Amino acid sequence: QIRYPVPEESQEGTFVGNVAQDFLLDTESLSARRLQVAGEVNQRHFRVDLDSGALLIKNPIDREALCGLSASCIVPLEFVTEGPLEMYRAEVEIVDVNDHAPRFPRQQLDLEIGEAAPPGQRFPLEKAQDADVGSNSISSYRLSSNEHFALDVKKRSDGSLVPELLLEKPLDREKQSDYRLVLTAVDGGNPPRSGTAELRVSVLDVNDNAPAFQQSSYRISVLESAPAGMVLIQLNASDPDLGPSGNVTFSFSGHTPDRVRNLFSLHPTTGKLTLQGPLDFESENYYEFDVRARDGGSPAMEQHCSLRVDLLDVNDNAPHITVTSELGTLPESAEPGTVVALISVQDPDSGSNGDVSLRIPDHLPFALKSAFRNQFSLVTAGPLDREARSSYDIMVTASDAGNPPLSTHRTIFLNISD
Amino acid sequence: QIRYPVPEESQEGTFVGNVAQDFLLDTESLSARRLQVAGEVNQRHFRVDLDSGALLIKNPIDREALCGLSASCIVPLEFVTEGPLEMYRAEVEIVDVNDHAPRFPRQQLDLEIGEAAPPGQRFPLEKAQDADVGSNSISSYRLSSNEHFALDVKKRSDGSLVPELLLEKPLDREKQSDYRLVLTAVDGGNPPRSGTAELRVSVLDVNDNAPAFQQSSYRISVLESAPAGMVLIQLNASDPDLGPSGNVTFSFSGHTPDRVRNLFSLHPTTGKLTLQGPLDFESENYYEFDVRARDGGSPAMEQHCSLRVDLLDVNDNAPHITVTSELGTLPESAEPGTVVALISVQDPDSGSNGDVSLRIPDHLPFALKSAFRNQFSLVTAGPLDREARSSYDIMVTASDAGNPPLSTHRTIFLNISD
Ligand SMILES: *[C@@H]1O[C@H](CO[C@@H]2O[C@@H](C)[C@@H](O)[C@@H](O)[C@@H]2O)[C@@H](O[C@@H]2O[C@H](CO)[C@@H](O[C@@H]3O[C@H](CO[C@H]4O[C@H](CO)[C@@H](O)[C@H](O)[C@@H]4O)[C@@H](O)[C@H](O[C@H]4O[C@H](CO)[C@@H](O)[C@H](O)[C@@H]4O[C@@H]4O[C@H](CO)[C@@H](O[C@@H]5O[C@H](CO)[C@H](O)[C@H](O)[C@H]5O)[C@H](O)[C@H]4NC(C)=O)[C@@H]3O)[C@H](O)[C@H]2NC(C)=O)[C@H](O)[C@H]1NC(C)=O
Ligand SMILES: *[C@@H]1O[C@H](CO[C@@H]2O[C@@H](C)[C@@H](O)[C@@H](O)[C@@H]2O)[C@@H](O[C@@H]2O[C@H](CO)[C@@H](O[C@@H]3O[C@H](CO[C@H]4O[C@H](CO)[C@@H](O)[C@H](O)[C@@H]4O)[C@@H](O)[C@H](O[C@H]4O[C@H](CO)[C@@H](O)[C@H](O)[C@@H]4O[C@@H]4O[C@H](CO)[C@@H](O)[C@H](O)[C@H]4NC(C)=O)[C@@H]3O)[C@H](O)[C@H]2NC(C)=O)[C@H](O)[C@H]1NC(C)=O
Ligand SMILES: *[C@@H]1O[C@H](CO)[C@@H](O)[C@H](O)[C@H]1NC(C)=O
Ligand SMILES: *[C@@H]1O[C@H](CO)[C@@H](O)[C@H](O)[C@H]1NC(C)=O
Ligand SMILES: *[C@H]1O[C@H](CO)[C@@H](O)[C@H](O)[C@@H]1O
Ligand SMILES: *[C@H]1O[C@H](CO)[C@@H](O)[C@H](O)[C@@H]1O
Ligand SMILES: *[C@H]1O[C@H](CO)[C@@H](O)[C@H](O)[C@@H]1O
Ligand SMILES: *[C@H]1O[C@H](CO)[C@@H](O)[C@H](O)[C@@H]1O
Ligand SMILES: [Ca+2]
Ligand SMILES: [Ca+2]
Ligand SMILES: [Ca+2]
Ligand SMILES: [Ca+2]
Ligand SMILES: [Ca+2]
Ligand SMILES: [Ca+2]
Ligand SMILES: [Ca+2]
Ligand SMILES: [Ca+2]
Ligand SMILES: [Ca+2]
Ligand SMILES: [Ca+2]
Ligand SMILES: [Ca+2]
Ligand SMILES: [Ca+2]
Ligand SMILES: [Ca+2]
Ligand SMILES: [Ca+2]
Ligand SMILES: [Ca+2]
Ligand SMILES: [Ca+2]
Ligand SMILES: [Ca+2]
Ligand SMILES: [Ca+2]
Ligand SMILES: [Cl-]
Ligand SMILES: [Cl-]
Ligand SMILES: [Cl-]
Ligand SMILES: [Cl-]
Ligand SMILES: [Cl-]
Ligand SMILES: [Cl-]
Ligand SMILES: [Cl-]
Repeated sequence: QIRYPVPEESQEGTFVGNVAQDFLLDTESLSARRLQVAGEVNQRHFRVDLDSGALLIKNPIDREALCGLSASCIVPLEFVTEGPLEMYRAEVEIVDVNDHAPRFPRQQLDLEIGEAAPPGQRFPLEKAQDADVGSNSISSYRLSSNEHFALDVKKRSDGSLVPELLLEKPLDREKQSDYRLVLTAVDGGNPPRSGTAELRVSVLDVNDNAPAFQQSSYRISVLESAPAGMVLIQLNASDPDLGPSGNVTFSFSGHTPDRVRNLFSLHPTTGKLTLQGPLDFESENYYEFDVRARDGGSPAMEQHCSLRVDLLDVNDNAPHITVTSELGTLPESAEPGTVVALISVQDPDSGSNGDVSLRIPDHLPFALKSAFRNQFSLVTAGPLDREARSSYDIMVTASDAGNPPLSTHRTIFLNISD
Repeated sequence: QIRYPVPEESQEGTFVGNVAQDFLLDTESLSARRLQVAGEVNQRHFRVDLDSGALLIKNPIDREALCGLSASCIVPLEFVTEGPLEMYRAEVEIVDVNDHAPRFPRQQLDLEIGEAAPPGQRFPLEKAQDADVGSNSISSYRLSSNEHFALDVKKRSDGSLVPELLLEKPLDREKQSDYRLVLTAVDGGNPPRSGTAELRVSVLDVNDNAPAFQQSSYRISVLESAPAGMVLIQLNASDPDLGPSGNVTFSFSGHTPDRVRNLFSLHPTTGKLTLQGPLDFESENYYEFDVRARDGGSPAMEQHCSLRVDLLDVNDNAPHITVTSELGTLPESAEPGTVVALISVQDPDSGSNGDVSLRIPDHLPFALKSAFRNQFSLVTAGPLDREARSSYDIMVTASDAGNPPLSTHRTIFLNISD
């Protein structure tokens, strides 16, 4: 087999080989035998010189259009002479040149990756095309510097490279939602030729954040006289997720007792906590309960918060006077110290607001004695004479130590007999 | 201050204290002084024995109805004597007993936790109620043995416990979707009393699985004569998620070239890959393309798979005989060795299916000569005499080396002249 190598895309008139010498034809015989290539197609690309007997390129040859991705491109040639008419055979090897640069069919590649994609997941990329073969084909892929993505290039069944995008670090759309990358494919030509593609990565949102309250817990003070409809506090919570998944609404915890719901209500949009009814420090001095903020995701994320409402005592009770026992009538002969009445006082308020003092006018022949807390006896403190006064209206005044103090008035009526 | 402790729910006649001796009353004069409890309410629960002067329980006292959740329960008592008329005061401390067991308001508690909940996330639980106070109130919560959940119990300023369920290890609904737990609350009484609640936690599904092919790649061999509509392979992929997120459908990759789409089709539900048109080993010997499986989730998860289809050569071409040149007429005086015809053969099949041998009948005065691959010249091999035979019909037979071989027949017609 006579084999001539010649590079593809060679100019018209390029020397391939001297077939006349290799077929053992005489030079003078060459001008007579009129050696020519047989076959209509091959006459477009090859020609035989009548003077030298050289096989020459007629029209440039494209190896890619002829053999595609085959490793070797060999063109069998047949020749004809006259006198006598004879046929000869030779093979022309078309040697590949690097007339193709790597090129991605689309130069804009867009990937949408979920925010919760696990590191180690591979994402396919469309590979560049290089119609050349051998070392002139694609030799490596490159990915521009970044912090979350790397390249994982796989070799498929024939030995072509298949590039895949590999997630190295977890994503977080709340920190970075978009990545702009450049992907490069380079062949092993001399010099290497390359082509690039722009890779835009989008991070899709997951509902991975619960709402966050402004403070971890709230403690509030309110006077027990506060009217219904007063705003105690406005709860604020934020959620960084997108759309309804970042939309915060407020409510009581599911386990909130009705004793809380009776006095407090929570506006679902504004988070304003209002007072719904009368408070009373004397019955309950504080309330502890939990509230929650929910996002509008499906399903929803929840966050709880602890609320404490402290009541402040108000001096809303005047002292209560109990006259336990009462003489009614007293002999004018009674010795000083005679008990006229037993008196008890109570004030339900706290601290100084509930501390009671008792008094009567000085000018009376009576006095107040106390042996135990909040207990007073009304006794005679001087002599009595019916002819002077037949009866006494003894004005008793109880007062608490609030500011200002509140007073209670009670009159003990006492008849005097002989 | 005279203070007597007495446990709540004590029977009638229980000894509280010797008030007379603490009030410093003469022992011989009790029947005269007639020490008595003052106040209608306190007279329902306490009475003074006239002979001994001891304060006794009349009707049993409920500490819970009196003080609720307060730590200390103190009842001021007032007493009255006659001869002389006097008032005395003492305090009774009502001591809590352990007459309340812990009790959850609901015996069935249900939690729905997302499969992708991060470890360390907390979930509220409805606390049990124990109306007692002090050591008789709830002292600890317990959670049955398990591997993913623990308790995080918070202590408030008054001593109330707030139980929270704490996720310790990551969940996976594809491995276990339901957890059955019992939650227990115990007080610190002697003996300790407790109550339980049934806790059912369910794991909600996330679309965290892409479909999985049975094999990482498939390689198929098919004869180039295979008829249209033949099933080459059935792709199988599973997706363990729930609902549409676990429903798999098949398709070609988005970038699949039309030369592939023209010959192969993929049923979206069954995954059967069928043949759509004629194959030809002589023009194309293999096809490589990617297929994908998508679930019905929103957004959809997909996994790609690489397919390679290799064609097998069939002996579907008999050799082709080309008679390049033919003398047609020959003089009987011509010397042996004269070339009568030029013959080239070709068979497009590969291997033994494409190797051609040539022959002619033995008895003829002709022979076949070959100087180049697949080129034969028909020459005279003996003397020729016109008077004997004026013309020859030379039967040339080409055969390939297939089993069974395929043959081609061509006759060279030759006239002889004088
Ligand atoms: C993707 O997945 C698909 C589906 O997978 C299946 O379905 C899913 C849902 C799962 O359950 C999965 O586990 C399943 O596998 C899968 O396609 C299947 O591929 C299988 C092979 O890989 C194939 O199995 C064959 O089934 C034949 C019967 O099928 C009939 O019934 C089924 C179910 O009802 C129908 O779908 C189907 O259309 C048919 O109607 C079965 O006969 C084959 O076994 C014979 O052949 C074997 C090798 O060819 C051989 O090893 C076996 O031993 C058996 O050989 C026969 O043995 C009997 C008894 O010994 C002989 O009978 C006796 O003969 C003696 C004389 O010899 C005497 O006459 C006695 O009297 C007589 O009883 C008989 O002669 C033997 N035959 C031969 C030819 O030798 C084989 O098991 C499934 O059908 C496929 N399913 C479908 C739905 O198509 C794909 O493979 C997966 N894809 C990939 C890429 O893997
Ligand atoms: C939950 O969030 C809400 C809302 O938050 C606000 O909106 C968010 C979108 C975001 O932007 C966030 O940053 C905002 O703060 C909270 O409610 C807000 O609370 C703050 C603080 O408690 C209040 O600020 C006060 O604003 C008034 C003016 O408010 C008028 O105009 C507002 C619009 O700009 C309206 O929204 C109001 O309705 C009202 O019409 C200021 O006057 C206050 O400053 C003065 O008083 C404080 C002490 O209270 C002093 O420290 C300051 O120095 C100011 O004093 C004045 O100074 C001038 C000049 O020196 C002097 O001439 C005056 O005499 C001084 N006056 C006095 C009285 O000394 C505050 O800045 C917001 O009004 C309130 N907004 C709403 C809508 O309610 C809420 O607190 C939060 N929840 C929790 C638990 O934190
Ligand atoms: C939340 O939902 C309401 C309707 O309920 C809508 O008007 C609002 O725009 C949404 N987003 C925010 C941030 O409030
Ligand atoms: C997928 O959805 C279709 C809708 O009709 C249903 O018929 C089919 O059974 C589903 N897939 C599986 C694997 O069940
Ligand atoms: C692509 O890459 C090749 C090799 O790195 C370069 O030679 C070319 O200029 C292009 O940048
Ligand atoms: C790679 O770089 C080329 C320019 O060399 C661009 O055309 C391409 O879009 C990518 O950025
Ligand atoms: C709750 O726990 C207490 C103390 O462990 C038991 O006595 C009771 O039976 C219940 O199981
Ligand atoms: C805890 O266990 C008790 C039985 O000891 C049940 O009655 C209760 O409902 C919970 O399961
Ligand atoms: Ca070319
Ligand atoms: Ca080339
Ligand atoms: Ca190239
Ligand atoms: Ca995030
Ligand atoms: Ca998010
Ligand atoms: Ca959210
Ligand atoms: Ca009050
Ligand atoms: Ca008060
Ligand atoms: Ca008061
Ligand atoms: Ca009780
Ligand atoms: Ca208890
Ligand atoms: Ca109790
Ligand atoms: Ca899972
Ligand atoms: Ca899942
Ligand atoms: Ca899935
Ligand atoms: Ca064929
Ligand atoms: Ca064939
Ligand atoms: Ca053949
Ligand atoms: Cl590479
Ligand atoms: Cl609510
Ligand atoms: Cl009274
Ligand atoms: Cl009065
Ligand atoms: Cl006495
Ligand atoms: Cl009594
Ligand atoms: Cl505990």
